[PDB]
Amino acid sequence: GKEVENFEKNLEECITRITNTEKCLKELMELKTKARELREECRSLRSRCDQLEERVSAAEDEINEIKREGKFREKRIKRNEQSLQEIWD
Amino acid sequence: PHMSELREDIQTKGKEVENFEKNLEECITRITNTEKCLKELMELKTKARELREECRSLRSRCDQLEERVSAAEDEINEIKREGKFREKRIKRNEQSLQEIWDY
Amino acid sequence: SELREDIQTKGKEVENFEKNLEECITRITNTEKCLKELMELKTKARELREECRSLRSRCDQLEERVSAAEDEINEIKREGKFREKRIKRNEQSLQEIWDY
Ligand SMILES: [Cl-]
Ligand SMILES: [Cl-]
Repeated sequence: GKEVENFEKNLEECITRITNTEKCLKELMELKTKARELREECRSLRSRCDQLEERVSAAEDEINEIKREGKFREKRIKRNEQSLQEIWD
Repeated sequence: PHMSELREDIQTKGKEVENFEKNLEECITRITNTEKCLKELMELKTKARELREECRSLRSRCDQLEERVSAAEDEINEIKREGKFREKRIKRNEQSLQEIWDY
Repeated sequence: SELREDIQTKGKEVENFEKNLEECITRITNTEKCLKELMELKTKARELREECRSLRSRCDQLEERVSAAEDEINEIKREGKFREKRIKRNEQSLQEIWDY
């Protein structure tokens, strides 16, 4: 047969092209799970940054308080140095 | 009559061959459209690999920041302790001076 | 007739191919449903790209802030060393006054 041979060839190409397509979808189905994992990886990093930001803000506030206290203690140390300047050589 | 018997088999098998061809064309079209999308979705395999590495990098950056913040917190706590101790000493010196003036 | 027999046999052959073609069309329909489902991943990957872009800028900012905090702590420690020297001198002066 001349035309039957032409159809068998086209059908074989069809089956082959469909089979190759089905293999790719099975491969791409894994990306659904990998995307779920990455979504959770980002969720975790966002909470780690949330915590770091709180800690850094608290540290900044502590540094500002320490600086202010030290300035006012130095005022008192200088006063004490001047008082002793009047008394002991 | 034997012409009509013949015309019928020619038309029957012709209609079957035409329906086949139209259906094969639909098949090829549907397959071609499907192949275009998979080529497009194959890029996501590489993009997911890049994102995995991007997260791996950010986790190590957070690991380092957490160590640095913990060290800074420890230093602040020690500084606060030292300042509390020095405050006790400044107050004692203030009282000693007042005792000299009141003498 | 030999010819009428081959005309019917090649006709039978095409009906068998039509059945196979129908199996194919069903297999392509199932495949098309999956691609529509996987098209959502294109958007999800775009969202994740942006999520990482945001986290990188948050880390950039934290690193600057932590470096600035570290510098401030080092300066405070250095100033405390000098204040300690002064308190100790004042304590020694007072001990000398009260021992006199
Ligand atoms: Cl201090
Ligand atoms: Cl003092």
